[PDB]
Amino acid sequence: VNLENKTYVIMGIANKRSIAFGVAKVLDQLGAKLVFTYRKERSRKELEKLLEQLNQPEAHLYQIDVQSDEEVINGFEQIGKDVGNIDGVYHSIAFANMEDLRGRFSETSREGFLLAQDISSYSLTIVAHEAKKLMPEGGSIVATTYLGGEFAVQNYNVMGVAKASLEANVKYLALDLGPDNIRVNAISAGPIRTLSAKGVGGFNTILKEIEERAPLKRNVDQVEVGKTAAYLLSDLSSGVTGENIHVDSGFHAIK
Amino acid sequence: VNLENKTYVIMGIANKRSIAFGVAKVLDQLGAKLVFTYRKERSRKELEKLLEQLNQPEAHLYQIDVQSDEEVINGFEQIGKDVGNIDGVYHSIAFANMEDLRGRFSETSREGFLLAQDISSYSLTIVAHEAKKLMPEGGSIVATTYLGGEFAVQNYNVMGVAKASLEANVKYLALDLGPDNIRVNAISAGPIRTLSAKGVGGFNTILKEIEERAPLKRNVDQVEVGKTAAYLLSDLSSGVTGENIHVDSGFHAIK
Amino acid sequence: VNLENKTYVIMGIANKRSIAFGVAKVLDQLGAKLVFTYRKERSRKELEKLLEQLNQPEAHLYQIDVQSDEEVINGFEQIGKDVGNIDGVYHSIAFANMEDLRGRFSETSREGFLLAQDISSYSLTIVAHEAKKLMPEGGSIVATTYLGGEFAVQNYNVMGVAKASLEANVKYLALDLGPDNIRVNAISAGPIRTLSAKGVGGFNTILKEIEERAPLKRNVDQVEVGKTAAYLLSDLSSGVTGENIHVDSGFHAIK
Amino acid sequence: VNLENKTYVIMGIANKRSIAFGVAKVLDQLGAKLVFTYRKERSRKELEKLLEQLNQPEAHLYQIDVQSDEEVINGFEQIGKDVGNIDGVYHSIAFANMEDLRGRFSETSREGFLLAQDISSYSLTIVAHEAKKLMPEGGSIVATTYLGGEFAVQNYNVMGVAKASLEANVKYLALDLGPDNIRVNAISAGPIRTLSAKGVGGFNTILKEIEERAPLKRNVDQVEVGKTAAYLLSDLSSGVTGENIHVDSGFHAIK
Ligand SMILES: NC(=O)c1ccc[n+]([C@@H]2O[C@H](COP(=O)([O-])OP(=O)(O)OC[C@H]3O[C@@H](n4cnc5c(N)ncnc54)[C@H](OP(=O)(O)O)[C@@H]3O)[C@@H](O)[C@H]2O)c1
Ligand SMILES: NC(=O)c1ccc[n+]([C@@H]2O[C@H](COP(=O)([O-])OP(=O)(O)OC[C@H]3O[C@@H](n4cnc5c(N)ncnc54)[C@H](OP(=O)(O)O)[C@@H]3O)[C@@H](O)[C@H]2O)c1
Ligand SMILES: NC(=O)c1ccc[n+]([C@@H]2O[C@H](COP(=O)([O-])OP(=O)(O)OC[C@H]3O[C@@H](n4cnc5c(N)ncnc54)[C@H](OP(=O)(O)O)[C@@H]3O)[C@@H](O)[C@H]2O)c1
Ligand SMILES: NC(=O)c1ccc[n+]([C@@H]2O[C@H](COP(=O)([O-])OP(=O)(O)OC[C@H]3O[C@@H](n4cnc5c(N)ncnc54)[C@H](OP(=O)(O)O)[C@@H]3O)[C@@H](O)[C@H]2O)c1
Ligand SMILES: Cc1ccc(Oc2ccccc2)c(O)c1
Ligand SMILES: Cc1ccc(Oc2ccccc2)c(O)c1
Ligand SMILES: Cc1ccc(Oc2ccccc2)c(O)c1
Ligand SMILES: Cc1ccc(Oc2ccccc2)c(O)c1
Ligand SMILES: N[C@@H](CCC(=O)O)C(=O)O
Ligand SMILES: N[C@@H](CCC(=O)O)C(=O)O
Ligand SMILES: N[C@@H](CCC(=O)O)C(=O)O
Ligand SMILES: N[C@@H](CCC(=O)O)C(=O)O
Repeated sequence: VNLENKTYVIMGIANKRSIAFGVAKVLDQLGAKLVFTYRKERSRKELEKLLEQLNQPEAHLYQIDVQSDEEVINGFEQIGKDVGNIDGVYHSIAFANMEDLRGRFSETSREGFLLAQDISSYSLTIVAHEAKKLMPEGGSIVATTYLGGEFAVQNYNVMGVAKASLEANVKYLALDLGPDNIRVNAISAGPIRTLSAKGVGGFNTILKEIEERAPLKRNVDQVEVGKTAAYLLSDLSSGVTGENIHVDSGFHAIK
Repeated sequence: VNLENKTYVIMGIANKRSIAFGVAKVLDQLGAKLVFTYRKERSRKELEKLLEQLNQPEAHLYQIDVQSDEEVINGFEQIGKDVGNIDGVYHSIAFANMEDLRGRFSETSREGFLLAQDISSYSLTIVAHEAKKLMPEGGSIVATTYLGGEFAVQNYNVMGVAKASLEANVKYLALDLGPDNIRVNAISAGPIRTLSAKGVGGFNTILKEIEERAPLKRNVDQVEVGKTAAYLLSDLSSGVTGENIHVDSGFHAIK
Repeated sequence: VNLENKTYVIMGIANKRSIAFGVAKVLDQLGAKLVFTYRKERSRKELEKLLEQLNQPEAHLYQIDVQSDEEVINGFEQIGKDVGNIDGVYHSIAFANMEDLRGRFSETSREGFLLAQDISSYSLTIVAHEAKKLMPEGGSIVATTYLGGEFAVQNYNVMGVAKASLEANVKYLALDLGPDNIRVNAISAGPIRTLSAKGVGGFNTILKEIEERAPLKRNVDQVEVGKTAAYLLSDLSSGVTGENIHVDSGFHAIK
Repeated sequence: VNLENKTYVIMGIANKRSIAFGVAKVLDQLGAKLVFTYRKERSRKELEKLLEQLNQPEAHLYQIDVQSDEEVINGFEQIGKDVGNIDGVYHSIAFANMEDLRGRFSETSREGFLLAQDISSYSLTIVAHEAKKLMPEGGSIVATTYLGGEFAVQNYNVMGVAKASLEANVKYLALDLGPDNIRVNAISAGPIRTLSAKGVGGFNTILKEIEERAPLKRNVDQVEVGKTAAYLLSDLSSGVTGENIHVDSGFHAIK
């Protein structure tokens, strides 16, 4: 994976613990040029400090809230003008109201359910449609998911249904975009201590279970997700699309 | 499988070809009391005509548009007062705009995507929550899905992401309502000529492929979906929950 | 589901706790004629005793060790001569050495691995081939599997790989016999205290993990598997083949 | 992915079309030391000739017929004395009798069934057990499987059941070898013209179906499998075990 002269757009860095920052560090080590997208300024002022650790010679930062078509459209349009054609997108965006991530799934509000779907699933479709405009020779799109999209996990609740939806999103996009030579895949990350992970009910109990039961008997980290993102974003994975790669210490394969 | 002194709510009959009317003939044949819900006054009219084919001595009909919290909430509450406690719900409800059921999935609109999720997946969650109120003793809830929820199938597009969502919805509901003795399951029906089928591009091609490639080499019909629904709604399936049963001539198991 | 004038062959009753005896009580309650096959002379003796609590007017019992082609061939030929044509077969047969079962999977012996395949998987293929001659107009064949065929489960070792083989065997048989109108399916039973459970290390802790985690929060029993077998063996499941129905309180659906 | 100072054992090159020779070319290009195992004289001769395309400063060739324990034990032991500790194994070994790769599954002989299991699935267990001795520090083991192990595919028959078994073998090995920091994974390759493909009935038809229907609308090749093998054998995938990566142009995601 030498990624010199590759350009990747990385969506969803909030702080130094975000899974996308592990992705970022890894691609940065391999010589890629990185463009970053963020939702609010609390991530901008902060992103800017995090980018000091990378060897990125310049900060390419764009505000995009994936709840707005116009921000996704105008965003990717600006990126093309500032930076040219890209080679891929790392999508690491998700959201649910805290109230819907604990206690009873059956009590989920319509508003909260549709919000999770909007941000955590639909946002890949629109990102992919707009990013394709910048990948005329082909490219690669990767989304983060979690095992709770495939099994019912205590507490994860509405996010589990949004992830299930994201994983299908990835397959329907793989089928659509395949003839344009754009591969679309998911990385199912094991549990990692992030900002968003404070929102999930019973998180520490998740970590400990991994350590006890997963084949490798340890948890994974951001850099391990990034190393697999690197394979997926590069030519190493050229025959692989519509795939879900579990980077979770083997936990997915046991019961 | 005798269902005398059982009561089931069937959601989603629009005409004689509906999958839900297959369920109805089977449950009615086995002695159950049925309650029907519908959206369009056209569907109530068809129901009044089709009830003359059933053994149901009286017509129990409720207009419930599942897009309205109020209509579902007041619909079940009313059902409870008219017939008392129920034994299960057969959910056979789905919708997507025609624009979003052909050509390119990467071009799906936000509005088109959330609309399919709202009707086709979330409706199950809110229906279960209100139906739980009429099943103090336990009961059984069954929803209708398609293979396109598990694989990217051509043209099914926004509905496939909706069915993936529905199937996860079934697992999360299974987990949450299990301790209340309420089973939640899914029938994955093979292609059947219905009104809604008319909006799926390539639908004749799908039928023909079943005949040629599925293990049984024949299509299924609505009564066959009904017969598995009887199994799922009844004590026969008492240790079965969170499950997806493919009533599709074996098609899911081949490639 | 009424089964008068039907004839089913049941393989693998050793005693009252056997899963197949649960199948037998259910089919007997439903009016089926039953034929029983056994390996050890002790199982024939338990069978002559267990028959007293069934409605079967005649004991039809046949020694068939599935390690021997000639016993399977001669045994079904003789069944056809004594009772005529049959409507299906319940296969409830598996075996592995303690010595392979009990200690690291990577240390499994060739002879142990192949023995477990032979009895636990290949036996389905030869039985189906011989049973099909007694089903000129179609019928149904059900085999018993366990979740450890789909995931790596602690201690289940060589038998996990044999159940993975057995579930593939079901699909390949489904595809092959589908055009003769013979359906082939699997029941994934949850854990149940039987004579064979005593070969699974940590059985007690598996039982307890179901009660704590399975959506239904309780273990299943042999009758529950029999009620799902009745469904699969009867015309209720007519559009169902190549399927794997989990009768495990929803445990397959959670992580 | 720089593989200098790694040593890998590659099992099952027979000629220039073998999937393992695509693996070899990639690993060799990345700086790895390679050790090759073979069964037939003819294969050792092709290997001698194919080594001239590689940069291997020496030929490390070992006759290992995986039907014999003594050969696998003595093979790896010899390898350990000649090259020292290794970093992993690529397993590219399968076999079935021709008559078992076409026509009707139900007619498979016991001898042919167990022969396919022995060579194509059990071999991984014994090889893992022996290779583990040369990986005190950790390492990576990769097997080659086919989608026919997950679904029933016309003509693949007894090899479909042997791959179902291989894929479970990979999960059970992962669970067992995980605490020794040994990862075990599979690549599910799409169809590729090789010597062994000539035994798969309808092979050309399978290839055309990929071009027509798979997301990427083109077939894969041996080098593309080898690039994924590089990812699995290397530290890029340090968090990935018990996984099955489909290198098949997305065909696994579609129905
Ligand atoms: N950490 C884990 O254990 C874990 C495991 C498996 C999968 N995942 C997945 O990995 C991804 C990243 O989560 P994380 O753990 O890295 O947490 P994180 O650091 O909190 O990242 C979540 C990111 O999503 C962004 N986001 C939320 N709503 C957005 C919107 N409307 N528009 C644009 N961006 C928005 C957030 O930006 P703002 O803060 O600026 O709002 C934040 O950067 C998620 O998809 C998550 O589901 C996480
Ligand atoms: N035919 C197939 O090949 C096939 C295969 C697999 C799964 N299915 C599933 O089977 C289920 C039933 O569909 P079908 O083929 O039987 O078609 P159908 O006869 O057209 O039934 C669709 C039903 O959905 C109802 N519906 C739509 N939106 C609603 C809303 N907002 N509120 C309440 N009801 C609403 C419709 O009622 P109104 O007409 O009153 O609006 C109609 O009764 C669907 O979930 C579908 O996805 C169908
Ligand atoms: N119990 C569970 O929790 C559990 C869970 C999931 C799946 N299962 C499956 O359920 C099935 C029934 O097992 P069980 O638990 O009911 O235990 P069981 O009562 O001990 O029944 C096992 C049966 O296998 C028969 N058998 C073994 N080798 C045979 C051979 N070579 N030829 C003919 N018959 C042979 C035995 O017959 P003989 O006694 O005459 O030797 C015995 O009747 C098995 O396939 C098992 O894997 C069991
Ligand atoms: N081609 C495809 O479309 C495809 C797709 C998916 C998976 N696969 C898998 O890829 C792997 C490699 O096959 P291939 O297509 O590359 O064909 P191949 O070139 O013919 O290789 C098969 C190898 O298996 C070896 N082998 C067979 N029995 C053996 C034994 N008893 N002891 C040691 N080695 C033995 C053969 O060695 P000898 O010639 O010396 O006997 C040969 O080198 C197989 O597992 C196959 O199932 C192939
Ligand atoms: C285990 C886990 C932890 C954190 C996750 O990210 C979230 C969680 C809740 C809301 C938004 C993002 C996640 O997807 C999975
Ligand atoms: C094969 C098939 C046929 C009809 C279906 O029902 C729909 C389809 C699209 C929108 C609403 C209902 C379906 O889910 C699957
Ligand atoms: C949980 C469980 C318990 C018992 C089982 O049956 C066996 C196990 C080992 C050898 C023979 C039969 C089984 O398949 C699964
Ligand atoms: C599509 C395909 C083609 C070739 C294969 O390799 C075999 C096939 C039969 C016996 C030995 C090796 C295979 O596993 C899958
Ligand atoms: N043939 C139409 C629709 C098929 C139908 O449902 O009748 C199309 O492909 O657009
Ligand atoms: N529906 C039946 C039994 C279904 C179930 O097993 O929950 C009842 O109300 O008792
Ligand atoms: N407890 C014993 C036997 C298991 C059992 O069958 O309960 C073991 O784990 O070695
Ligand atoms: N298709 C022919 C030729 C074999 C092959 O394609 O490999 C067959 O039925 O065997």
